[PDB]
Amino acid sequence: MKNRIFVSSSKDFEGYPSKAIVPVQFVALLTSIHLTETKCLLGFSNFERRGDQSQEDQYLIKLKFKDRGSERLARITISLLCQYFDIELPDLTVILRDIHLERLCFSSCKALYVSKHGNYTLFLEDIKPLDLVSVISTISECDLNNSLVDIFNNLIEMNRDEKNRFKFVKLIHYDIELKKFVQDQQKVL
Amino acid sequence: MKNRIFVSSSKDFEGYPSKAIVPVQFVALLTSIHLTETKCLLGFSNFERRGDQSQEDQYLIKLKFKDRGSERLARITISLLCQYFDIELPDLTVILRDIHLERLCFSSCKALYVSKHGNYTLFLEDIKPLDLVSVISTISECDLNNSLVDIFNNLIEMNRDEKNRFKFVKLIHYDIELKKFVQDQQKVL
Repeated sequence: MKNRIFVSSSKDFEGYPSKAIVPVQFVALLTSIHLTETKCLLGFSNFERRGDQSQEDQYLIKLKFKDRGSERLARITISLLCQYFDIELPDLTVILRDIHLERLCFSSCKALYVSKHGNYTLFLEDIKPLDLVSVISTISECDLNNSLVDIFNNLIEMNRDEKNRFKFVKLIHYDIELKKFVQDQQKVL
Repeated sequence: MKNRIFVSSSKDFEGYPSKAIVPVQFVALLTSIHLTETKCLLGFSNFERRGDQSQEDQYLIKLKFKDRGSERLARITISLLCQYFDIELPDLTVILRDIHLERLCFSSCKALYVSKHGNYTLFLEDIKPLDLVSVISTISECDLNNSLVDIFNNLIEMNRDEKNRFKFVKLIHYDIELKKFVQDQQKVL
């Protein structure tokens, strides 16, 4: 249950137990939301540049529900999670993809890694949204801080690369401090 | 299910069906949070000044859960709901009372009124937190807007009244625009 392990990369998992319950915690950008009748998937990524050719949703957190009761709470959580970050939700399924193309949505997640027969799934225990300004400040253990530096380094990797769809200059936010922080210590080193 | 009724006052309910399901919606300040093993109660109020002698939690919304599964979502919702408003939550029960004494937490709620044998309970369908600055702007149908005017009028009622514990000058927020908006059109009329 509760003596938690930091995860710097979803690749760590392929080296994990194979039959256990490991309380985990990672830092990533919320990149996708899917609420269906059956389930609700939250996709996160730090954009490690695997090869690529795919980084978008490298952590997929499962919000399992069974009834009218629990789906309410699922929707309320999604609603509150989008509101925090400024994401337009419907009124009263949700398909949201490549959220990072419009909005840098840094999140700090506590989840439960459960494995059975080599296979594993992550169950959400907590998501702590981080404000971009609070993130930028935080770059001016340091596991969280190192992951954020990593993630922003990877976001400069993707932006100057004229092939990938993500552009800083194409974000919605959009704080004048962003252009500064990007041009600053990061995309000069 | 879904053709919703605005509620200006929790007193409206005593005049409701007695055996029905009425989709409702009200605007109030979040004033209390209680997450237990069994349940989770969200207390809201507009502070109508009944007599008084009690306004604190005149709307009590029920977040019913049954299992390990649904309690997670309950906690995540509470966590996300407190984060939005800037409320210090533990790490990983929650008792929070008279939240309005520290923080004006305007919320717009959609709930389900269900009655059986004269008795009724409210089930949360959605909570939309409102930013104080967005609330203050909104006072510079208008059901929502009228409720907010009402609620602020009642907050001036409570503050200048040197008996009640709520004081504007004792809030945490705390934006310099608040002192202005209070001293302005409201506490001059």
